[PDB]
Amino acid sequence: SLSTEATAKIVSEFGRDANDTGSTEVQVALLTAQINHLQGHFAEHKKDHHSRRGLLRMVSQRRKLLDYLKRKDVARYTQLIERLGLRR
Amino acid sequence: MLKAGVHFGHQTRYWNPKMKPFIFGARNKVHIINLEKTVPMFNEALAELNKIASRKGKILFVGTKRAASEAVKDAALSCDQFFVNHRWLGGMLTNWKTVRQSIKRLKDLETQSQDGTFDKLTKKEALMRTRELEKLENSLGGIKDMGGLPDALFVIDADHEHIAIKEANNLGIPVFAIVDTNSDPDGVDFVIPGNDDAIRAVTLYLGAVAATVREGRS
Amino acid sequence: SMQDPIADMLTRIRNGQAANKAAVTMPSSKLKVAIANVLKEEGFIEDFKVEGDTKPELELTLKYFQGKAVVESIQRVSRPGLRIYKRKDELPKVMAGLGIAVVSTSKGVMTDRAARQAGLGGEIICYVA
RNA sequence: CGUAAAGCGCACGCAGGCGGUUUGUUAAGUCAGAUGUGAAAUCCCCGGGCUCAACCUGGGAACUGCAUCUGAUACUGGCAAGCUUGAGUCUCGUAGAGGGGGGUAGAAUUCCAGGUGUAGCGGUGAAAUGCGUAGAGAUCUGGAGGAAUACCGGUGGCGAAGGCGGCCCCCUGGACGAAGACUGACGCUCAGGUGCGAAAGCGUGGGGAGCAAACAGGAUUAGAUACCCUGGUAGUCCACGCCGUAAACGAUGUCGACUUGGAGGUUGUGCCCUUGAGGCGUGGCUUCCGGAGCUAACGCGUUAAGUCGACCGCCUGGGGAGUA
Repeated sequence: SLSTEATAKIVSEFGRDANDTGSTEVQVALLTAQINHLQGHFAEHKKDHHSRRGLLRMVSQRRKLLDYLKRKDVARYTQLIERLGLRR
Repeated sequence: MLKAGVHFGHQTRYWNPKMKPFIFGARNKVHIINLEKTVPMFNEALAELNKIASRKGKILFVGTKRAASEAVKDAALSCDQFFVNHRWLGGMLTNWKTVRQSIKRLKDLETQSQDGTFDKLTKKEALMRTRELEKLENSLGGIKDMGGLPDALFVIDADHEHIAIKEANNLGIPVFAIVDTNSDPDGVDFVIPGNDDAIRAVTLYLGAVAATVREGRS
Repeated sequence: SMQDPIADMLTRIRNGQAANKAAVTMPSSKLKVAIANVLKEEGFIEDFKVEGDTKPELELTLKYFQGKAVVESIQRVSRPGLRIYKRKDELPKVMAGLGIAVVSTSKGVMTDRAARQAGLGGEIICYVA
């Protein structure tokens, strides 16, 4: 998947601290990082239909977590999707 | 505790999960029967078995495998009781009717044999008839003087002699079996977790049973 | 996923009676302890015991009368797919009275005899026959 | 609903249905009571009158409902707060024909050029067509080209399914294991919808060694539009798009829980004289046989076709017809 240094950087940016690596913002940001990186991979190749299935699992799982965090705390939702530049 | 000196259980192979209450089960892939469970079981079997033995009943030891012979002939015949030591015929209890006339032919042919006309009229047919007495004598050996179907049944291996257990359950006869860890307590009314194929174990074992049979009211 | 833990409990007891099992453990809850208290009270199980602190574990010591098993047929009636709420007049008797039906009434989890005597119906959880 | 008709080819997922566990509040569902109403006749019950009966009739019950008010709060729902046993994230490794792109290697077939060499070669049940003194076949050397990747190779592995087999690099998906940390029900299923989906086929552009529908010849045969033989085009191969199906099959939907065993395979790992071809455990996936149980039987049998729960799909005699 993603680099150890990259995952550590995103956990450090979005968590309450390091070791808070399962929080909803953190998981969303890690999924987001990998989705964008693989935008770069699937612009090329384009017939890697197996890897894409992994990608659509990432998209769907991000969506589930955004729905959770939307119906738990909406302020965290707006700050989160504001910071990640998603939602369009 | 130790009446059962030397057997401690057997049968690594084809062990049966229904023998799980009776297994201590440690050493070298083989299963050890919990003989601290066997001793109350075997004392109960001696209790009810002596109880029917004192009511003037017939016991029918069953000993087809070797060397249960002649240990079942020795133990049954040490009492005034009955036995099967060679191949147990399929249906000598549940059609005893037809087996009654085979026993009748054994009696008529031994009476004809050692007393009557045995040298009469042929040598070849006389040899034929004598080996009919060997076949009818080793198959219908102990049971030939029974004259009823018996009041209990004592089998020495439950899986090897499943036919006799199945028939005595079919007829309402109390089955007294020494099961091993491969056997199954089918309809054995008085199960005894022991060792079926050790001659020390079955001579000790039948020694105790034949000891408690030959105490009636006396 | 687990969506009916009560039917899971009754499944544990059917398959424990069917396997000559001495005792049955499961995760515990308030409703399972209520039902289990009804079953001990009516004589279908021998005892229950809830252990653990942070993850409670209900344990039902089962009954066997003869070689046969005591709980002859336990069924789940008000499943989550379709819930069944009977009044005090519609409240059924199982095996013509020889077998209780555990109904959750507002006063608590009772039997059919006890809640028909209390004068109030409710949600019929399970038939124990 | 394995084989009788019936499990979508496989997944992702919206609306929908269902939802672990604890406490508090509400009381919508649920329950109890009350009130209003539910026309009369009819049905039912207990009586009465026609000589009886049908019939007529008195009183009740009933009209299983709806609305409102009063309560109960166990279950379900709403709301608030949690909790970790479900789900997920992070750390470290493991195995793998998982995918896509690029390169390369060795055997072999065909073709071309050349040397030797000479009368057959090939083929079949037998033959003939076919190739061959214009020198075939055999054999050696050099070259070109395309496709596939022996041995390993294994009821072995990976993948949702279709499927994926030289070796190397690059990009990339998933699974599993060990200890610990974190989030805290974030879950399950899924009509419409969307995606992937062997082979054949279609479109455009390449490629084309072998194999080979069509086709042609030779046989066989009563005939032979076949099986067999000799050739042989599309196709098979590549790029991009379409199609959208298969005995797409474990003829077995997905997810979760429980219920005796045995022998293996494969991939993790801990412990303990290792003092072997060690011992003892604990996971993941998988093969064979079998117990209870189930099953019309056959068989399935902890990877269920057993015992349950959630949601979906489908069936309703054969044909006509999966056709118009």
